[PDB]
Amino acid sequence: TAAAVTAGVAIAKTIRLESEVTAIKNALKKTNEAVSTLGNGVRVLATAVRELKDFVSKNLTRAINKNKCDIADLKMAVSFSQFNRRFLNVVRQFSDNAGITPAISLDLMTDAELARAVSNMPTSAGQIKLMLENRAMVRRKGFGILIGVYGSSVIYMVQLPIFGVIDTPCWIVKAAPSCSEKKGNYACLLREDQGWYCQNAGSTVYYPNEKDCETRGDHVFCDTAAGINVAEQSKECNINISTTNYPCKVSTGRHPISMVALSPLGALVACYKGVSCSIGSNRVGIIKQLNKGCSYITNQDADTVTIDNTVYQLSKVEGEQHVIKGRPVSSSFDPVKFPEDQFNVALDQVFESIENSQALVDQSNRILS
Amino acid sequence: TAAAVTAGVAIAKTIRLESEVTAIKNALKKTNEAVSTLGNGVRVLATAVRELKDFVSKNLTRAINKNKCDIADLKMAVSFSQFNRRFLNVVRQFSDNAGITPAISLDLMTDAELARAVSNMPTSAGQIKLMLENRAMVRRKGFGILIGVYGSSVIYMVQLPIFGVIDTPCWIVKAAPSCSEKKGNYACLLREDQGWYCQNAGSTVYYPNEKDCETRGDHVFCDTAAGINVAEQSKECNINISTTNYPCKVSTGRHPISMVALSPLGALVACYKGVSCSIGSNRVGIIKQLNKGCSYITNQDADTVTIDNTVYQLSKVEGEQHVIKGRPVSSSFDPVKFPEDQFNVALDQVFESIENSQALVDQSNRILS
Amino acid sequence: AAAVTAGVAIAKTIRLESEVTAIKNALKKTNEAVSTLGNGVRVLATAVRELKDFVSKNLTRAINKNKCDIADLKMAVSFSQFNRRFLNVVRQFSDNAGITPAISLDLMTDAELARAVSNMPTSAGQIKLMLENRAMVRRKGFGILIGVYGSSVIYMVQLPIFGVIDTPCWIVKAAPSCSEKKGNYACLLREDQGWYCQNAGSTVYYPNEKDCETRGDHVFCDTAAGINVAEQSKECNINISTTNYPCKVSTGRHPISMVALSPLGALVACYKGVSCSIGSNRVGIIKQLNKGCSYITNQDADTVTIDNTVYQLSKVEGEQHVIKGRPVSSSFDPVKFPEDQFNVALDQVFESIENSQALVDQSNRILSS
Amino acid sequence: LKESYLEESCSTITEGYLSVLRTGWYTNVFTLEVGDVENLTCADGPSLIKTELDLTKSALRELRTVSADQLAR
Amino acid sequence: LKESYLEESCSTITEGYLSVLRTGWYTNVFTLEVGDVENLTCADGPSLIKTELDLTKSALRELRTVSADQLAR
Amino acid sequence: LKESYLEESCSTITEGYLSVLRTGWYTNVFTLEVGDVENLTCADGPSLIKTELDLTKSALRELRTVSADQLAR
Ligand SMILES: *[C@@H]1O[C@H](CO[C@@H]2O[C@@H](C)[C@@H](O)[C@@H](O)[C@@H]2O)[C@@H](O[C@@H]2O[C@H](CO)[C@@H](O)[C@H](O)[C@H]2NC(C)=O)[C@H](O)[C@H]1NC(C)=O
Ligand SMILES: *[C@@H]1O[C@H](CO[C@@H]2O[C@@H](C)[C@@H](O)[C@@H](O)[C@@H]2O)[C@@H](O[C@@H]2O[C@H](CO)[C@@H](O)[C@H](O)[C@H]2NC(C)=O)[C@H](O)[C@H]1NC(C)=O
Ligand SMILES: *[C@@H]1O[C@H](CO[C@@H]2O[C@@H](C)[C@@H](O)[C@@H](O)[C@@H]2O)[C@@H](O)[C@H](O)[C@H]1NC(C)=O
Ligand SMILES: *[C@@H]1O[C@H](CO)[C@@H](O)[C@H](O)[C@H]1NC(C)=O
Ligand SMILES: *[C@@H]1O[C@H](CO)[C@@H](O)[C@H](O)[C@H]1NC(C)=O
Ligand SMILES: *[C@@H]1O[C@H](CO)[C@@H](O)[C@H](O)[C@H]1NC(C)=O
Repeated sequence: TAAAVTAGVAIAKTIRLESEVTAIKNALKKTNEAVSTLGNGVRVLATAVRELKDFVSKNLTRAINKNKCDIADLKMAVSFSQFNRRFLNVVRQFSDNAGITPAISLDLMTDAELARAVSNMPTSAGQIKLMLENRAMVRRKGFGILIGVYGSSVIYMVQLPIFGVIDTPCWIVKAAPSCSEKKGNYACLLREDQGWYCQNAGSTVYYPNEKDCETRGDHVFCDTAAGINVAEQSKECNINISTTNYPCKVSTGRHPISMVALSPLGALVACYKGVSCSIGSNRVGIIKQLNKGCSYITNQDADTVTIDNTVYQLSKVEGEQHVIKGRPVSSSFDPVKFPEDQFNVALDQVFESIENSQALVDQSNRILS
Repeated sequence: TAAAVTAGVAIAKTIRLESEVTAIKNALKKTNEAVSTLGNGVRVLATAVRELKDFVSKNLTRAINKNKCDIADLKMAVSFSQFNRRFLNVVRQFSDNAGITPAISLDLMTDAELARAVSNMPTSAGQIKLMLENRAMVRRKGFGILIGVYGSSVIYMVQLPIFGVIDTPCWIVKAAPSCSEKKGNYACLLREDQGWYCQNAGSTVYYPNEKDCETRGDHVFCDTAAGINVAEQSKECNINISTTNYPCKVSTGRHPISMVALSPLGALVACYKGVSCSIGSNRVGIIKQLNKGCSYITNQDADTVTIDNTVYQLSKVEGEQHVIKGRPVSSSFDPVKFPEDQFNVALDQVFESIENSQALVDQSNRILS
Repeated sequence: AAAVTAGVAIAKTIRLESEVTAIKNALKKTNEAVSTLGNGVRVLATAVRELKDFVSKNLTRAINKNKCDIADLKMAVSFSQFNRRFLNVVRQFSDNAGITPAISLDLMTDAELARAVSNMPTSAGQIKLMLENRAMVRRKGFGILIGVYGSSVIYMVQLPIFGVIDTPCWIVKAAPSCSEKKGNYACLLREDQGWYCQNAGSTVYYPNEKDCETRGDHVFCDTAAGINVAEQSKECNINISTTNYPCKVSTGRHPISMVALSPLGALVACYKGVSCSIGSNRVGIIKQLNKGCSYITNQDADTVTIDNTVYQLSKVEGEQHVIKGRPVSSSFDPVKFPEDQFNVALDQVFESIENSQALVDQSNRILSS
Repeated sequence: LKESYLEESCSTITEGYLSVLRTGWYTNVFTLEVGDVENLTCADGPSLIKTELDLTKSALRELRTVSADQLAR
Repeated sequence: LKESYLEESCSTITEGYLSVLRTGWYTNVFTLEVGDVENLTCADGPSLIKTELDLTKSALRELRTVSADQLAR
Repeated sequence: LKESYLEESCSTITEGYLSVLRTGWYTNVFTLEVGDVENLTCADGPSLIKTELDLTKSALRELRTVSADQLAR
């Protein structure tokens, strides 16, 4: 059996080998099943990546460009109202008063423009100076007129006062009935001179109502239309009423009249017959009851004249004092950022796992040679 | 011998094996190509996935934060206008009227502030009540003054009327020429009493023009400046014009004057000489011809007085009635939603296929060991 | 011979024994590559998952957030737009506290105004004139806030009815006519000055020039200001000393030097110590006026000077401005995705999967033989 | 136009004007309503449109106080 | 109200009105300040609110020129 | 200023004021134009600014009706 020992081992190894390649066939059979499976993972992953792009590319940038447009939409609307304020403010004003403006508003003519107009007025240097200092009055005593809407343009005119007469002596007259009585009979005089007087060249201008002249400091802005020219000698009435040089305008009455007439610095009081005329103070109530007749008191003498139960205020009554501040405006910007680092490393990971696999199938091919 | 047979089968079987391994060699050679090939799919997917991030990470979030920024900008602009209305409105008014306000506007002083002021005025309880009830009139009879712009603060003053005298008797006088004729000549007297009379303590106040006093119900809001103090005895002129008790103000003429004078509750008509004066209705032209002389008719007697071809209306003529509503404001909010459930099913799919592919190569390795 | 076959058997089997162990090692490398590529695809997927996690959650949220503010602001701006009239009308009644100086464009539109005038109770020609001067209709009219009920504003507009039109009208101006003999002055001055409008059966007198407004040849006169005078009063403009009418004329004993402006000219009164001169805007002085009353035309000169006081006969035309706002632009800059180069890469991916898949089918094909 | 100088009375008459005289008042009544506005519930708290309405609501509440008839207050 | 026709003088008296007479002036003083506004540092240069602030800054500079006291200019 | 009481005539003179008297009118003429706005062609139809333009164009169509010269209507 010498041969058989050797012959026996050969078939023995062949049996050991025959079962080995069938194992490898089965191993490989599972392997390309894994390769095929991983492929279907990558396919589904790719389809997911495709569906992710389609949402980002189409459905999402759609929303962004839309919001991008609405943003541009509102910026244009809001910018329009901003860059065109004056135009829009002016159109508002000529509409609210239907074609004319009570004053030369800030929108109607800017301060720069206002000053430039006043300096080019046809007058003396000193008068230009005064208007410049009281430009508020220039605006209010003036006005604006809508000329027309031509196409898309608004044309209007501002009309400014020319203050040619300034800094001439000026004064105001106030009066009460000066009633005198003897034996139950009343003789009542009343000046009818009463009003504003401003001295002018060759004449004195008389403004019968107090509102006809506006007071700002020592200066008096008097309405031209209201003026009545009177002879200068009319001023003589303030020395002697019974002057024969001027027909001092004075009226007579037969009946007593009780009243209070307020002056710039005081008040004239007339107490006659059945009236209880008294003077009052800020804190206390009565400081003096007034004698029957014509009395004159100062703003610094008292704050109150009382006639029966009627209290007349001599000066303005100072009231509460408020302070108001708007709600704060704050910014709401909270940007979004993508955490790129953790991701970017993960992709490097991928390209490297790619690189390792690619090399391993190269080793496998080598081994096969 | 038996050895030769077994070895003979062994050598034969090796031939059968060489052909299995030569197919397996070729089979694995193909598999390694699939692994290498699928990898170039995965890599191209990774580079593709990388540019998708580059767009999202950079180009897309850039556009969003820009839009997020403009959004915050516009909100600030619009909030500023909202949180500071009163401030901006008050500046608006002092600019339109250049420093002064015709009335005490709602922006200048709120109802709360106004009522608190009136309640703190120096007068009697009933007078405070009346002002509170006619707070409309209070605002209009008052006004506002811009004191100064200091830094970013606007400081102004409101000036309110103090109605200290209330609920005393008041009346209004209207008159037309009263012409009498004897043998073709006309003698015409006409009262000059016409106007508002208000009774006060110790005197009667006379307001010459109907516009000098404002009517709100039975109450008459009279301009102090227009007022003329007259003797109480003057009311006697509405009984006898020719009374010796008061110097009744009445003018005489030599010529006839035909006219219509309107009353609160009616109208005075004066028809003389060559005029055809009649009373009419709104529908029918004439319902009665008026006799020559002075006639008095009621707002309830007629709706119209005609003098020749001039038609005078006794009451306000009621016209159309409009009703207007603004366009409805709708929301344009349309959110975008991402299908995360559907998407996650695909990713769950990928992650299983990975584990399935991974698990099969493990079977493959079990098979080899 | 028997042993010879046994020797060859071991020989071929050993040559095969080394080959399958080479193949076994080859497959083991491959299974590590499949396992390696898989650990890669998994890492690629987790990254794609996080990309979705960012897009799906954090990014669309910011977009919907911006989408909401966008919708918010669009609503705010639309509200003010769709409700301008409402908001403008409420503004005006607040600024003037319940009343309106004019019939503003917001209170009653041009269409509404015209329909109203056409339904007024007057003649076709009177309707026409109001339609022609509707600006005046608005200003001579006014508006009243009747009430705010819930969220609705109810108000009434009040329109003038111009029933008398196209009857003769004229205006009177005068200066003191002072006469001198032997150093003594006799000065008469007309006091009839003002607007006269002829009416049916009478003539109406408007004492102040402001009481009537001039628009072209037409004179719009305030009814309240009007005083009825005998038709013979016009006779004063022929002979002042007419006995037919009591011409209202005042006498003086003192000289009054002044300038009174007429529509087409001016009356000058030079008496005593005044230097009255006539000037132009271009040339300085053109004529010194003789003592007494002079009448000059607006086309005769541009200026009357009294001493150093300069009176303007006409309006002085100043600068002439033109202003245009800043331009408003769109900031719309959409974002676009580079889709073409990308999608080729996905197609690239889908083929490498199917090319790979086709290869694992081949691997198995060879194995099935 | 024609303006004549009357030298005996140191006066001027200017004729050729035409009259426009008010003989009555014609009145229309208006009711202005604010248009409906949707509730924007996609936002939290302070809406820009919510505060614009509360502004217009108070403007009306304040405007009410100056209305002509008392039974509106 | 009662309106009586006076045939002797061709006049009418209408009585029954009640007086409201002004006896004084009562004054309140107000100080309005603009609310604080946050700096928008997410933008560069021309923002809608900076252009809104410089507009209202300017409105005040002009409003100033019309102040009551001279010492405010 | 100083205010003197005249006891004989029950009157008061207040002196020390200074006159500012109007002697003429000075006029400037203005022409206001609307700023240019780009056409917003990224949107379709109802834009907030087109309705804002069509609103002020309408505001002007109405403002025209009250212009001073007739040849503008
Ligand atoms: C106020 O003046 C009257 C009148 O005098 C006038 O002024 C003078 C300067 C002179 O020009 C007079 O001719 C003026 O008439 C004084 O009253 C009367 O004066 C006249 C003189 O003409 C005399 O005959 C009368 O007797 C005087 N009457 C009385 C009652 O005395 C009056 O004195 C002057 N009052 C004051 C306070 O000075
Ligand atoms: C406008 O909407 C708010 C909020 O409505 C809520 O949000 C919806 C999406 C839904 O969840 C509703 O059920 C909610 O009511 C109105 O409601 C106020 O909302 C708060 C809580 O958000 C609630 O506690 C209050 O009770 C609600 N107010 C009232 C008076 O009931 C709000 O009222 C709406 N405004 C108008 C004018 O209709
Ligand atoms: C009007 O009055 C004439 C008399 O005038 C006075 O009237 C009364 C009030 C008393 O003051 C009296 O002393 C006066 O004499 C009368 O002559 C005349 O008849 C009266 N006319 C009428 C219509 O009553
Ligand atoms: C995405 O957009 C397409 C049209 O481009 C549409 O059919 C689809 O329903 C949209 N889906 C989502 C969730 O927006
Ligand atoms: C994204 O939103 C999540 C909530 O799901 C939050 O926890 C996270 O902090 C946010 N991160 C980024 C980068 O936006
Ligand atoms: C995307 O951004 C890059 C810069 O990061 C730029 O070069 C490219 O043009 C942008 N593309 C688009 C469509 O905005």
